[PDB]
Amino acid sequence: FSKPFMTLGISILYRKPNGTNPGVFSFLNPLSPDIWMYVLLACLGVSC
Amino acid sequence: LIVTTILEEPYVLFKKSDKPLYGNDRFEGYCIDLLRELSTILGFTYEI
Amino acid sequence: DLAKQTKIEYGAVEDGATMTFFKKSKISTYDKMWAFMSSRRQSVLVKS
Amino acid sequence: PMGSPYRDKITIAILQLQEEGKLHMMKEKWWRGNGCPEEESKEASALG
Amino acid sequence: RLVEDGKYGAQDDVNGQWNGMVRELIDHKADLAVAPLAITYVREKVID
Ligand SMILES: CCCCCCCC/C=C/CCCCCCCC(=O)O[C@@H](COC(=O)CCCCCCCCCCCCCCC)COP(=O)([O-])OCC[N+](C)(C)C
Ligand SMILES: CCCCCCCC/C=C/CCCCCCCC(=O)O[C@@H](COC(=O)CCCCCCCCCCCCCCC)COP(=O)([O-])OCC[N+](C)(C)C
Ligand SMILES: *[C@@H]1O[C@H](CO)[C@@H](O[C@@H]2O[C@H](CO)[C@@H](O)[C@H](O)[C@H]2NC(C)=O)[C@H](O)[C@H]1NC(C)=O
Ligand SMILES: CC(C)CCC[C@@H](C)[C@H]1CC[C@H]2[C@@H]3CC=C4C[C@@H](O)CC[C@]4(C)[C@H]3CC[C@]12C
Ligand SMILES: O=S1(=O)NCN(C2CC2)c2ccc(F)cc21
Ligand SMILES: N[C@@H](CCC(=O)O)C(=O)O
Repeated sequence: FSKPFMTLGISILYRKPNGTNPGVFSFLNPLSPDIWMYVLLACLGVSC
Repeated sequence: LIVTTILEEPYVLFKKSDKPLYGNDRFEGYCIDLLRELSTILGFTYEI
Repeated sequence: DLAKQTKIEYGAVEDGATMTFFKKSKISTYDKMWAFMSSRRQSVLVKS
Repeated sequence: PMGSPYRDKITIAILQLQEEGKLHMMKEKWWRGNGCPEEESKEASALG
Repeated sequence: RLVEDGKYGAQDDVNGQWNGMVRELIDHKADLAVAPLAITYVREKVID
């Protein structure tokens, strides 16, 4: 061989995992969808 | 030096290959990989 | 991480330096990969 | 067996392997598997 | 009979001899060594 014109290295080629976006109703996520009902049935209940 | 062993994971287990092997190359795992080191040090031949 | 799993298949170009690298490797991690690649050699080692 | 010239030669040979760490290198080769992820992998908790 | 030279055992490589309790066993001054005498490679060659 001659003396190298480019430096190498064995590495791993693999797909990027998809960065699924936090869609614009993202702020409803910290409570479960039944708890949002249970709060809504509370404020419709306790007010009654 | 007839070595009596028994098939248990991950100690002694059969080797997975496309071609079926015959003899001592059938076996892999911990204990035969130990025994290849014991055969290197003490300098003996073994038959599993 | 890539050696300690069987979910993701992995190989290299056959008759190349990377196949030659793991074939004559004595690193314990890298010998596991050639122990993997030599078994399903028809499937994971692509031609180009 | 009950009285052998190979008991003391292996007792030497096992003690040689553990000061070289090779009994620890062989155990990490087989007992390390998928890594078995921990219970501290929360990543999301919608309150329910 | 507690050990005279207050050590456990080590081979002074130049003039190679043992000391401590290992020298008490090789010279047959002792018969036992019931003590924190750790089983190592270089000790088990000269004592049992
Ligand atoms: C503390 C106050 C409590 C009030 C009680 C009422 C609570 C009653 C609520 C009950 C449940 C409402 C939320 C649903 C549960 C969320 C989970 C879900 O899967 O929805 C998802 C679908 O998107 C939707 O369909 C959300 C619902 C749309 C209406 C939002 C009204 C806001 C509440 C009115 C209150 C204002 C008035 C208040 C009073 C003046 C949202 O998630 P995403 O982002 O779409 O993820 C996918 C995105 N991607 C596709 C790209 C990947
Ligand atoms: C006294 C006691 C009461 C008596 C009993 C009475 C009976 C009540 C019993 C009720 C039983 C519960 C049934 C509903 C279950 C829903 C949960 C769910 O998974 O669905 C979805 C809820 O996401 C929504 O779309 C919510 C609707 C819009 C939110 C706004 C509502 C409040 C507005 C403001 C309120 C003002 C407050 C004013 C205060 C003065 C979440 O999943 P998803 O992925 O989003 O699905 C999409 C569905 N879609 C395609 C059609 C959009
Ligand atoms: C990113 O990678 C792919 C691309 O969408 C997703 O997984 C595949 O999705 C296609 C449909 O687009 C399906 O037909 C395949 O069966 C899916 N394969 C697998 C292995 O899931 C993947 O879900 C995306 N997101 C992430 C977070 O990886
Ligand atoms: C005042 C009123 C209107 C509030 C809303 C209704 C209340 C009474 C109801 C609606 C759903 C109910 C919950 C449904 C499920 C569970 C899980 C169970 O393992 C314990 C009870 C518990 C936690 C219930 C407690 C009472 C509850 C919250
Ligand atoms: O000075 S060299 O002998 N010849 C020139 N090159 C490079 C083109 C990158 C490199 C690259 C890495 C080296 F280690 C040596 C050389
Ligand atoms: N580029 C390598 C072959 C491909 C590989 O081994 O990854 C070589 O010059 O041999």
